Amino acid sequence: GTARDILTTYWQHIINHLESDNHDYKIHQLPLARIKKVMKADPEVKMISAEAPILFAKGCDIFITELTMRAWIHAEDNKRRTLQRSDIAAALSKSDMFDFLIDIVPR
Amino acid sequence: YVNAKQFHRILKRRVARQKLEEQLRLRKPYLHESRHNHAMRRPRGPGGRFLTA
Amino acid sequence: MKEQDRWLPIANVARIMKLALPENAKIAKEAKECMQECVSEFISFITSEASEKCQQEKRKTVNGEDILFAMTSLGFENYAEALKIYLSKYRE
DNA sequence: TTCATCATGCATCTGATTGGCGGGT
DNA sequence: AAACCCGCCAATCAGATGCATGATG
Ligand SMILES: O=S([O-])[O-]
Repeated sequence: GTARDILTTYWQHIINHLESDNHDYKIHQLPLARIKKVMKADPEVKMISAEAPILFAKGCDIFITELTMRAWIHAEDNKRRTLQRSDIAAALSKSDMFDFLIDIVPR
Repeated sequence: YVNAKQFHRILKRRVARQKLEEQLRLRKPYLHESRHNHAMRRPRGPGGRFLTA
Repeated sequence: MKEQDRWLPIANVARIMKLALPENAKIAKEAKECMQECVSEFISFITSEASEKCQQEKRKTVNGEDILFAMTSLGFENYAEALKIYLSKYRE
């Protein structure tokens, strides 16, 4: 049950919880109205489906969790129990999936 | 080295964020003056923790 | 359109981070802010891709499958395919 | 024509925002 | 040593949610 071991099985657990636990499609960790406001921030975006922020609510939950666990691995390796910004910056550089954040988290 | 799948969309977003900085031209220590005041005004324990009236 | 409409609330982001870490763990305020900025761009980045596809196809509504298609196109196939299972449940 | 589903405005009320201190980093 | 800084607490009120309406395709 090491940090790298829970990251290795991460998507196995995500899919298990998706397939088993009975979801609440109103109650989320993130508010749907703010997700929609972020989408509406783009001038090109016109109308948004009710389903879209709901997908982003779960997607962003998975995203924050995955990146936090990646950043935590870098914190453990420096024997710190406080997660720093540099731990997140280190995690982004380990996968090209995070290249879209190049301008958000420089260096 | 750039994610070929994300290259076009990254530069589309960079231009889009540049417009939005130009438009929103005007982070802060606090967002709201009313909530800042509430917290400052509020009674605290000796430890600095907020408490009930 | 307010200027804080771009970002999700920091407390909600910080709670998800807290749940992802061991009970004893601490999170720097810059790490909370950095994560808030990252996850907000995640939404904007994907939504922009879905948005432009809807424009070329003369559709006004950015719908659920447009988000999944965009996620696959941009290399979030794990997110696209996981949320496809989640979507079929919601519709069920 | 009808149906499914969007934005908008409004009422209700809820949880995000908030900072001084101490002890762990 | 000695800076540095994040979890702890709960009340106000910015805003999230949910419903009615009209628009849209
Ligand atoms: O090289 S980055 O700017 O796509």
